[PDB]
Amino acid sequence: NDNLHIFLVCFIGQGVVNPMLRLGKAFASKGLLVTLSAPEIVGREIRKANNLNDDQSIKVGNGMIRFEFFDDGWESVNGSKPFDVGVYINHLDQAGRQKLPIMLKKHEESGTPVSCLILNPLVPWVADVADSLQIPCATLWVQSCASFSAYYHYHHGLVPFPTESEPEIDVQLPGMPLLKYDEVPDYLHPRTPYPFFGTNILGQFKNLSKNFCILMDTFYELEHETIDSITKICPIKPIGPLFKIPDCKEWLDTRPPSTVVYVSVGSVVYLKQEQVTEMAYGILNSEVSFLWVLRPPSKEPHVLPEEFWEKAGDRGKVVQWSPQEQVLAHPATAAFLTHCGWNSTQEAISSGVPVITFPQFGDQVTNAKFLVEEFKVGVRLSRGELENRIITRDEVERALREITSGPKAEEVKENALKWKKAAEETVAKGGNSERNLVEFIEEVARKTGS
Repeated sequence: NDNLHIFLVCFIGQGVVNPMLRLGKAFASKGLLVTLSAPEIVGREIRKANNLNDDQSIKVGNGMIRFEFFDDGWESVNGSKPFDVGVYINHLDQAGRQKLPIMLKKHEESGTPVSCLILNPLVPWVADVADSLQIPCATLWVQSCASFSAYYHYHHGLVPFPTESEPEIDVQLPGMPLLKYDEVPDYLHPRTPYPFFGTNILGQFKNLSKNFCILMDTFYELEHETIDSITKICPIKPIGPLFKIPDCKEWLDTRPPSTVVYVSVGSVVYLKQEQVTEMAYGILNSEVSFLWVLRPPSKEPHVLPEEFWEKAGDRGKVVQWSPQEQVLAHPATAAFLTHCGWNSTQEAISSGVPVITFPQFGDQVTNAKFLVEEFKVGVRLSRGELENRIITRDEVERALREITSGPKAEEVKENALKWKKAAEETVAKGGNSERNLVEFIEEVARKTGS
């Protein structure tokens, strides 16, 4: 697979960059030439997060990933204004239609012509450029297949969704459990504060059929009923869990196995002080052992109760940052109170750690449904920010208690074990996800020699 050049185009944001980077390593391990391109406005963040070589590359086992940071024109256009992602995505669309063909032509000249373009739903113009340059392209879907099917059926108007006239109706999609109005990815709900986030993702479905493949970071055993339904309409290939393809640590090493509740919701939201207070007292009144990642005041205080520090004793630890993948694989970790982002969901499923669902917005509310009612590894704490209420300390203590001892805690712990074995199996040699990855590479090879 030497002659094969996979060229990935990131949007802005850890939620897109890390899945794309992980996929790029999946291709680099297999011996392909891989280029990860990303807008320069996130260029210094990406370049510090992984040390680039003197050719701006990283080693990935046998292969390597070259990094390519392109000018979106943004600083010159935007001046002193604050960053507005809605303005930015539409600007990057216009810029990238002109920039990408230029980067593609450069790779022809370097003797490394691009074999396949891989985009994501936030840069769907990449497929239009691919189409006019006769270059194959796939898109990486970075949410669940359940979330894919919701946006797909919304965009095509195939089933009624909550509207302004009818805001709390259920939605029944093919191959899926019934979705309550507030379990649809809620950027699609009329009440969302973020209608533009919905419009950006729906942007992918205007020209989705220009992609010969839709790679997805899930695996077949996790969503088999939805996959077996949607693949009759869309060329979806599950290739995940992507992250499993081949201070905090020293404090957990001293806890007994399966006793620490890992609490981290702040990677997508800054909570109100009032909610932080109820979380802190629920953590104390539950008496469980905990590791709490508490977002710092970016300089709303996130102050903890006076008693909290004395009452937490040796059982607790509060930190500013944590290596989430390391914590979730640690023996001491017993449960994950999470915002249920799709990456967090996949990491808990694949690490064998039951969850307490604290979703905030977007697909988090859909993932939370599946974690509790479908994957059956979760205890429900909230229904999302659209509910627009503070989760009280008593509800917080109930979730912590329900996940750590009793029949519900035993059912979710053993279900989490089954999911962990399934997720390991699907990326090992012979697994469904690893075979989809080999087949994807074979499909690109057949298009290169055509």
